[PDB]
Amino acid sequence: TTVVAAAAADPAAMQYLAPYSGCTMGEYFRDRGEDALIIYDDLSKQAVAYRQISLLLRRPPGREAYPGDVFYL
Amino acid sequence: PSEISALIKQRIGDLDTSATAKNEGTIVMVSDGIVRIHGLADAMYGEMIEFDGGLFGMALNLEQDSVGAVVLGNYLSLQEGQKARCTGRVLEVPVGPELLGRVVDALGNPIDGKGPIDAKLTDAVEKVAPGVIWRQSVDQPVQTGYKSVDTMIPVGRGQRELIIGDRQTGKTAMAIDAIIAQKNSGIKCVYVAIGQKQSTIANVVRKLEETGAMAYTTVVAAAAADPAAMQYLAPYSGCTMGEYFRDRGEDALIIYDDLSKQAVAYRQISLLLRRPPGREAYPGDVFYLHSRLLERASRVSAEYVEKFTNGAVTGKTGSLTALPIIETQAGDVSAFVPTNVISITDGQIFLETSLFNAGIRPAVNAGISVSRVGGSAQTKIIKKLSGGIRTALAQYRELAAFAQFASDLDEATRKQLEHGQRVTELMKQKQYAPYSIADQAVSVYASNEGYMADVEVKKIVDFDAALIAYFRSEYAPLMKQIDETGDYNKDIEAAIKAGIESFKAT
Amino acid sequence: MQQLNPSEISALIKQRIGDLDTSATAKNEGTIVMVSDGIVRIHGLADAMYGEMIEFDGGLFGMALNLEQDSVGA
Amino acid sequence: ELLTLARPYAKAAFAYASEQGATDNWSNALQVLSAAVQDEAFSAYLNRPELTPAEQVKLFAKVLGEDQSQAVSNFLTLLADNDRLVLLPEIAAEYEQLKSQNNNNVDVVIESAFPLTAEQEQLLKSALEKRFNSTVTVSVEVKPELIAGVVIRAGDQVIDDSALNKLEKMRTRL
Amino acid sequence: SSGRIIQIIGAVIDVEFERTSVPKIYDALQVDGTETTLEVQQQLGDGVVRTIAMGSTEGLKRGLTVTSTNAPISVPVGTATLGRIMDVLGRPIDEAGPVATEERLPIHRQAPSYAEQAASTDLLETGIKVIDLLCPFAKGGKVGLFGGAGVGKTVNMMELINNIAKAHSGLSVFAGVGERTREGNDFYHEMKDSNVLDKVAMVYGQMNEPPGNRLRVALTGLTMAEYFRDEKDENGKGRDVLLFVDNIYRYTLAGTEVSALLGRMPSAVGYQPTLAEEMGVLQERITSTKSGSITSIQAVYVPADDLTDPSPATTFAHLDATVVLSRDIASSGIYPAIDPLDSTSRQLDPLVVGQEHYEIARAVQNVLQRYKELKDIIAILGMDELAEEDKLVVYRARKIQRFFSQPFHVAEVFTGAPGKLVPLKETIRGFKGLLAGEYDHIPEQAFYMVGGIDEVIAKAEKL
Amino acid sequence: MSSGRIIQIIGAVIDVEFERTSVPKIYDALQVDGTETTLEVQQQLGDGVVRTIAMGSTEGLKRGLTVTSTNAPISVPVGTATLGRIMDVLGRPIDEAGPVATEERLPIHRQAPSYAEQAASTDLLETGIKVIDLLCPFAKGGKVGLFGGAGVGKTVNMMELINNIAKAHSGLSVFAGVGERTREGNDFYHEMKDSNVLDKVAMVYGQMNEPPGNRLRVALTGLTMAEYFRDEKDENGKGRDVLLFVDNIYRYTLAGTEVSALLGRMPSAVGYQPTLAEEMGVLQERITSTKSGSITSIQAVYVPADDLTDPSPATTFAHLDATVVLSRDIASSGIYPAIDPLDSTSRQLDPLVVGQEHYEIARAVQNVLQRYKELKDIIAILGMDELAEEDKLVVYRARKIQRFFSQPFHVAEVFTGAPGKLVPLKETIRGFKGLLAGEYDHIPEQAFYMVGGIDEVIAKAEKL
Amino acid sequence: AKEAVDQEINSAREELRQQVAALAVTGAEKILNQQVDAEAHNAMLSQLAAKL
Amino acid sequence: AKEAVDQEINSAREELRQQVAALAVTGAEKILNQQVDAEAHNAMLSQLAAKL
Ligand SMILES: Nc1ncnc2c1ncn2[C@@H]1O[C@H](COP(=O)(O)OP(=O)(O)OP(=O)(O)O)[C@@H](O)[C@H]1O
Ligand SMILES: Nc1ncnc2c1ncn2[C@@H]1O[C@H](COP(=O)(O)OP(=O)(O)O)[C@@H](O)[C@H]1O
Ligand SMILES: [Mg+2]
Ligand SMILES: [Mg+2]
Repeated sequence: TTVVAAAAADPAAMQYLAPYSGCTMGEYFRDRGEDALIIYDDLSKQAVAYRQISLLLRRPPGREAYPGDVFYL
Repeated sequence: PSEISALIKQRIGDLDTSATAKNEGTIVMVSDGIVRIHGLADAMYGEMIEFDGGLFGMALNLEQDSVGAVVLGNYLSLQEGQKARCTGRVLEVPVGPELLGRVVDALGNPIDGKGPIDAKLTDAVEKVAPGVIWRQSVDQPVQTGYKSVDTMIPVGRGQRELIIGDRQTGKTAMAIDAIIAQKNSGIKCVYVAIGQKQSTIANVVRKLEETGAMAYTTVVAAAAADPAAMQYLAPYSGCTMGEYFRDRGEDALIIYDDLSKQAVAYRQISLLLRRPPGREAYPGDVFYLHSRLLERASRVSAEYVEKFTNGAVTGKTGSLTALPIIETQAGDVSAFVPTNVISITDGQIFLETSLFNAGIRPAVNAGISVSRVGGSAQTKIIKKLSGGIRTALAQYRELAAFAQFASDLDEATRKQLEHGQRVTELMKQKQYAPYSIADQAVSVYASNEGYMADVEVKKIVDFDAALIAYFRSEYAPLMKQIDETGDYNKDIEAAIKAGIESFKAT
Repeated sequence: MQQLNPSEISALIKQRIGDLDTSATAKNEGTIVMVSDGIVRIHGLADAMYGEMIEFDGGLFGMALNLEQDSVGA
Repeated sequence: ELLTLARPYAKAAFAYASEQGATDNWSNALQVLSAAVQDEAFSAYLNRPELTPAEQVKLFAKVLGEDQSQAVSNFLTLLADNDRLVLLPEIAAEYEQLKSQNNNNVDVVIESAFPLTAEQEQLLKSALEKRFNSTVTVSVEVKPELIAGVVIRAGDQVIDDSALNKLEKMRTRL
Repeated sequence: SSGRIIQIIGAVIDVEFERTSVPKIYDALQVDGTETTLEVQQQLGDGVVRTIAMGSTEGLKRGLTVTSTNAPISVPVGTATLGRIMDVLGRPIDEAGPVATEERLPIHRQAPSYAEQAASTDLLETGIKVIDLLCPFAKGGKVGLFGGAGVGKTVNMMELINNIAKAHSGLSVFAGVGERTREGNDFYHEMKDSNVLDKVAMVYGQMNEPPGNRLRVALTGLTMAEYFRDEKDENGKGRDVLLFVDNIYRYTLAGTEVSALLGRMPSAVGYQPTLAEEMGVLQERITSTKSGSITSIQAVYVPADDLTDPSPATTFAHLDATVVLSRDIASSGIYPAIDPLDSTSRQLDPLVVGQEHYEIARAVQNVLQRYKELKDIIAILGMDELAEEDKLVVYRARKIQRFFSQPFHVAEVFTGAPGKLVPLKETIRGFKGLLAGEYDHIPEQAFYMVGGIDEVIAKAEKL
Repeated sequence: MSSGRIIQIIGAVIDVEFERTSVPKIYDALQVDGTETTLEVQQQLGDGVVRTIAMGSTEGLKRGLTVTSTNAPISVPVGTATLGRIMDVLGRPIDEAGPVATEERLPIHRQAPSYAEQAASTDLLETGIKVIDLLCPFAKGGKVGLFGGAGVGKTVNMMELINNIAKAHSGLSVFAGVGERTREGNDFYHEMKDSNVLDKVAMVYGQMNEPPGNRLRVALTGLTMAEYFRDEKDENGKGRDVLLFVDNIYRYTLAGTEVSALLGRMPSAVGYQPTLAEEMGVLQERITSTKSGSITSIQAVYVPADDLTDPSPATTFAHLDATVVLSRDIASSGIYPAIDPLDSTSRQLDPLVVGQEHYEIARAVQNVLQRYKELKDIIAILGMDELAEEDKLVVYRARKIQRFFSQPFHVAEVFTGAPGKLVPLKETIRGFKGLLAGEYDHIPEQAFYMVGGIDEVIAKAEKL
Repeated sequence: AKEAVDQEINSAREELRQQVAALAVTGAEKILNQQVDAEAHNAMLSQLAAKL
Repeated sequence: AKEAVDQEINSAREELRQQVAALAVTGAEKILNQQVDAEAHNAMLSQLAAKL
C-alpha cells in the first residue's frame, strides 16, 4: 500500500490537488485490469482550502463563500 | 378581392410622404433583454424607443454618456451595432370601450387573432394618483354572489381588498364569480393575467365566453414565459385602461392576479442592474412600486370628472374597484410582502386551507378578514342583519379552540358552540352559485331566529335550497320586490316568517 | 480599471500643466474637494497627521483620518 | 465610463491650449499619441513591467520628436501618474469636439448611392447653414447599399431619404 | 447663474454649475422649464453637485436649465395657515385661495439647547381603560403607537383625536405622511363636520407622491408647530400644541429608498447608515420648551411586526410614551389590541400616579405574567391537572383581558355598538374588585366588549 | 472574417474578439478551430468580444487559438432513427452504434407555442395503472412530479408506462438523464434493453460530472426531440402523442444555480439563479397539448432539505398537474405498484373534469381508505374485536381494495412469466362500485392479489 | 358556433392581405432595383436642399 | 360543414392569389409614390415581375 500526505501546515494548493493525484494512481491499477480501493479524508477542509484559493483568485463569491464549481469538482 | 387593393393603395398614398429629422443611438452592451445604448441625448426617461427590429424599449438610466434600457419582448434577433432610434414620446397604450370582448398583448395587440382594433384614444401608462380634494367616500355596494363574502365582509365600489391563500385553495374562482355577478349590474369589469399558464388562461376565457360575460369584459395577459419586462409593466397598463371609465364618472372594477410574480420579477430585473437589495433580495421601493399602482384606484368626485372632462359630462362621481391577488407560503400571513401589501389595502380576505381540504368551498378564515369601509355599501337590510355575526363566529372559533382541552362548558359556551356549528354549515355554496339578496337575507333571518338550531345538522343545506325553491316559487313577487330595492320593512319580515312556518311544515 | 480619484478637478489639472512646484504651499493648507454628510475630502496638507486637528476657513475644526495617495478625508 | 473619466482631462487640456493658442499643436500631438496608443506593438512595448513615468514620458517625446512642450510633458507625466494612458484617444476626440463647438463649426456625414458633384456639395452645405453652424464640415460617402437619396448625420442629427422608406412603409402595411 | 441636467437616475438628479456659483447644500432649484424643484444634498464638486426632485421625474431631459434661489426651502408660516390644505411645498390643495400671510420659515433648523427643555408634568385622562391605567401621560410628551400593518394605528389615533380634540382648546396640526388618500380625505371631511377644522391645519404628503416629496414632508408641520409654540400670546406665551405623526416609518423608508442612489452604503439590513442621526435630528426639534408646550402623537408602523428591527429599537430611545399593538390580540377579536406589557410610561411614578394606582397596576401585570408563563403547560397538559389557585389566577386574568375590551366612539362603524368613555375611577375600582375576587362566580362573557364595572354587573345579571 | 481567436478564459468562461462586421447572436454554435470543443453564445461583451461557455473540457486550449461560428444555435438530428440510440448532449453517438443515420436536424432554442396553439380542450389522459387511472388521472400535455425514495422499480414503472403508451396509442417516449449516476444509467440501459421497450424510446443522458452547461441544455435537447416527434404527423394530419420522462429536474435547477454563479452575477435570496422562473416557463409552456397532437411529460424530482418553502419546489408546483408519491412500507407489504394511493393527488379531480359518477366513486373510495387508516391503529392497539361491525367490513373491504391494486405487468411478464395486466377506466370503476355494495365480503381478500379486472377477481374466487 | 364561423371568415379575409402585402412589396422593391437613375437622385437631393 | 366551405374557399383563393399577383404587380407602381415622383413612371416597360 501507499499513503500520500497533505499535512495541515502545507500550503493549501497541494492539499487541494492531492486527492485527484491519488485517484490517478488508483486508476492506474484500475487500468491494470485489477481492483483496489481508495480512501478520501477531510474533503471538507479540502473544500475550505479551495474556497480560500478562489477568494484569493478574485473569483466571485458563492453561497457560504463557495462557488458552485465545488460540486463539479 | 379588389377592395383590399384599393385600401392598400390609399394607405400607400397616405404616409411616408417626406423625410424626417431624428436622432439615433447604437447598441453597446446586451444582457437578458437589458441593453446599453450610447448616442441618444434627446431621450426621455421611460419613453418609447425605436428599433429596426420593430420592437420598442423603455428608458431606464440617463447617465452622462449612454443609456441602459429594457426590452419589450424577446431579444434573440438583436445584436450590438444595430440601429436604435427614439420616439421622443412617453410610454402609452391604446384605451377604449372597443377593448371589450377582446384579449390582447400587454401592449394592446390582439393575441386572440380577431383582427387589430383601433382605439381612437391612447393614453400614457404611468400616471399619478388624483387629488385628495377629489376623492369620494365609498357608498355603493358590490355583490359577490356569495353568502360568506357578501355578508361578513362587505366590499363596496372602489375599495381595494387583497385575496390571499395557498395553491389550489380557491383564490380566483372567487373573483370570477364576483365578475359574473356584475353581469346584470353593467359595471366596468376588467382582469389581468400575470405570469401564469396559458392553459389556465384559456380555461378562464372559455368559461367567460360560456357565460357570455366577455362582452362587457376585457382581459389582457402576461404569460409566464414572456420576458419579465411585460410581467412587470402590465398591471399598470391594465389600471390605465380601467381608469378610462372612472375618468368618465363611471364605476369600474379591476382584478390583479398574482402580484407576487410581478414583484419577484421586478426584484430580479432591478438586481440585474446591480442595485443593492434589502431583506430577502427585495429592494425597498417594491412597497412603493406596487402601492403607487394601487392608489390609482379610488372613488372620485363628479367635480374631478368635470375637471377631467371639461363640459363633456354632467358630473357624476366615478370609481374603480380593485381585486389584487397575493399567495402565501405555508399560510405565513406575517410574510414580508404580505405585511407590505396589507399596509396598503383597504382590507383583506384570507382563505383557510383545511376547510377547503375539509371540502368547505369556499373556506374563509373570517378571523382576520375585515374592510376599512365595512357598512357603507351594504343594503340597509344586509347592514342591519349583519354587524357582529362575523365577530360572533370568530369568537366561536376560539371557543371551540379552547373547548378541546377542558371538560367544563357552561350553557353560554354550549349555545355559542351549537349555534356556531349551524351558522358554519349555513355558509356554504357551490361553485358558480350566485345569490340574489333575499337568498342570504332569509338564510341569516332563519339563523338569527334560531330557525336552524332546530333542524338536522346535515339537512341544513338541503333545507336551505328547498327553502329557496319554496319561496322563489310561492313568494317570487315578494323576493323580486325586496331585491329590487334593498330596503326592509317589518311586514316584509312578517311575510318571511309566514313562509318560514309554511316551509318548515313542508 | 482604476476609477476617478477625488483629485481630478480640471482646475488642479490645469495648475499641474502650468507648474509642478510649490507643493500645496509646502502642504501648510489644503483645499476643499468633496463634501457630503460631515465628511469632507481635501487636496493638500500632506504634512498633517492622522489624528491631527484641522482649522477651517469657516473658523471651524475637524479631524481627518484618511491619508490617501493625494487626497484626505476629514 | 472611459469617456466619463476622460471628461475632466479633455476640458482641462482645451482650456490650457486655448489659453496658450497651441490648440493646433496640442490636437496634432493628440492624433499622433492616439495612433501610438492603437499601435499594438508600441503599446505592448510600453506595457512592459519595466517602465517608469520618466521612461514612458521620454518615449512619448521621442516618438513625438518635435512638437513637444514642457506643458505636454507634465500632462503626459501626470497621466502616467494616474496611469490613464489607455483612454488617451478618446480624450483627443472629445477635445476635437470641444474645439469644434467652441468654434460652432460642425461636421456632416454624407452617404449616397452615387458619387456627388461639388456644386451639390456647397448647395447642401449652405442648406445646412440654415441649421446655422459656424462652418459645415463635409464627409461624403457613396454606397450602392443606398439606392436613392442621401442620408445625413450631424452628430446624431440624422435624416433619411433612401430606399429604407420602403421598409418603413412596409412595416406600416402590416 | 443657472445649472444644467447631466444625469437622471430614479428620482435623484445631478447638475453642472459655474465655478463662481455653487449653491449651498440646501437650496431650492427651479426647473427652468417646469414647476419642478430641487434640493441639494451632496457637493459632488468640480462644478457639479447632486440633488433630488420634488414632483414628477418625467418630462425631464439632460442639459436642461435650472436656476437657484440662493435660499433654502422656507415656507409660509402663521395662523393664516389654519383650516387649509397644503402640499409638501406648503401650497394650497383645498383650492381655497393662496395663503394670506407672507412670513416664511426654513424647514431646516438646529435643535433647541439643553438649557431650554421643560418638565412636562401634566397628566391626562382619556377614557380608554388600558391607556389611562398603564400609560399616564405628560402634557407635552411624545406618544407613539407601535404597531404592525392593520393593527389599528390609524383608528387608535382617530379616536384619540376625537377625545383629545374635544378635551382640548387651542392649537393643533396634522400632516399626512405617505398614507392612503381615502382615509385622509375621510378624516378631512369628518373634521369639516367638526369646527376645530378652523383651529387646525391640513397638509398631506402621501404614498403616491415621489420619494423626494415623501422625504422632507414632516419638516413643514413640525416647523409650523415649533413656530406656534414660539409664537407667544400677547401678555403670555405659546399655547398647548397638538402634534400628530403619521408613520414616520414612511420617512425612514424613503431614506432607505434614496441612500443607494445617493452613493451611500447599505446598513446592516439595507437602511441608510445615517438613519439614526437623521431620526435624532428630527426628534430633537420636537419638544415642549421653557416657551410653550408641544404635545406630539406618533404613528409607528412596525415592519413585519418585528421589534428587533433597527428602526423601532432606535425609536424607543425617543418615546417617553410607548404604546404597542399585537396581531394575536386582534386575532382574538379584542378591539383595541394593545399589549399590556411592553407599552410603558415613565410617568408611572408612585409619587405621581398615587399609591393605589401604582400597586393595582403592578399586581395586574403580575397576574398576566403568570398566566402567559403557564400558557405553555396548559397547552401541553390538561387545564384540570393544575393547582386550584393556578386555575383561579387563570380565570382572573382572562376576565381581566375581557374587561379591557372596550367599544370606541368611532369603532361602531364596523360594529354598531356605541363607544364608551370610562372615567379612571371606575376603571380602578373595577380592576381592584376583580383582583379582590369579588366576581369569581361571574361568567367571563360578562366582561367582553364593555366599559365600566357597572356595565359588567348589568351584563352579568342580564346573562 | 468568419472566425475569431481565443483572447481570455477563466474557469468555464471563454472570451473571443471579433470584428464589428461579423459577430454572432446568442446561442449560436461556436466550434474551437483546432479541437472538438464547442462554445455557446451567451451575451455580447462588446468590442468584438463575446462571452461563451464551452461544451466539454477546458484544457488543451490556450489563447490566440482561432474559433469560428455557425451563426446558428445548436441543431441536433431529428427522425425515427433516433430511437434505440443513446447520444451525448450534442446528439452525438455514445452507444457506439455508429453515427446517427438521420442528418435531418433542427435548432433547439425556439419559442414557446402560441396562445392560438393552446389546445382548446382538456381531457383525461389514460393508462393501465388503476391507481393512476382513478386516484391521479392525467391529462394530455400533463406535468406530474414523482416522489419517493429508492428501490421501487421507478425504471420499471416507466417501462410499463412506455409499453402501454406504445401499445394502446403508439405514443412515443423519450427520456433525458440529468445528473445520471453513470452505473445506474448503464444498468437502466440494460434493463430497458432486455425488454424490447428499447426500440420505442430515445435516450440522452447528462452525466452530472460534465460541464454544467451541456447538463443544462440536455433538457431542451429532448424537448426539441419530442416537439419534432409530435409535430411529425402521419396521414390525415393528427400525429401521435409523445411522452417525456425527465431525470430529476431538481438537478437541472442545481446546474442552473451553478452556471448562475459562473457568470459572476448576483446570487439570489436563498441563493439561486434569479431568472429561474423564466427558464421554468421556458420548459413548461413549451410543453403541452396542441390543437392537433399532444406531449405529456412526467418528471422526477427530489425535495432538497425536505422543505416545501424553499424556492425550487414552490416554483415547481406552478406546473405540477398532479402529485405521485412512492411509499416504502407499501413495497414492504409486497404491494405493487408500491404507490401510496391516499396521498398522491391530482389537480384533475373534478366531477366537471373526471366525470360526475367517477368523481363520486373516487371520493367515497378515498373516504373509506381514510377511515381504514384511522381504524388500523385502534385495531393494533385494541384488537379487531373491539370494532363496530361496519368498521370491520370497512377494514376487510379496504384491504381488498389494496389487494386489487396489486397487479402484475407486461414488464413483469417477461421478468417472471405471468400475463401482464391491462385495464382501462370504467373497467375498474364497475368492480369498485360493486365493492362499495359489499357484494364481495364473501370473496376473500386473497382473491384480489396480482389480478386485473373484477371479472378476473371473480374467476379467481371460483378457482379458489 | 356562428360567432366562430364568422370570426374564421374575417380571419381569413385579413390573413390574405398579409401575404399580398409581402409579395407586393417584394415585387415593388425589385422593380426599384431594376431602375438605375442617378438623375432622379440628383433631382430629389436638390428638392431636399430646398426642403431644408 | 365549415370545412366543406373553407377548403373550397381556399380553392377560390388560389385563383384569387394568381389574380392579385397580377393585380399587385400592377399595384407595384406605388414605388413612384414612394419616390418624390422621381420616376413619374418606370415599371410598365419591364413586366418580367410575375411570380405566383
Ligand atoms: N365553491 C367551490 N366548491 C368546490 N370547489 C371549488 C369551489 N370553488 C372553487 N373550487 C375549486 O377550487 C379548485 C382550485 O382553485 P383554482 O384551480 O380554480 O385556482 P387557485 O386556487 O387560485 O390555484 P392556482 O395557484 O393554481 O392558481 C378549482 O379546481 C375549483 O374547482
Ligand atoms: N377600535 C377598533 N375596535 C375593533 N376593530 C377595529 C378597531 N379599529 C379598527 N378595527 C378594525 O381594524 C382595522 C385596522 O385599523 P387601522 O387603525 O386602520 O390599522 P393600520 O395600523 O393599518 O392603519 C380597521 O380597518 C377596522 O376594520
Ligand atoms: Mg389561480
Ligand atoms: Mg396603518
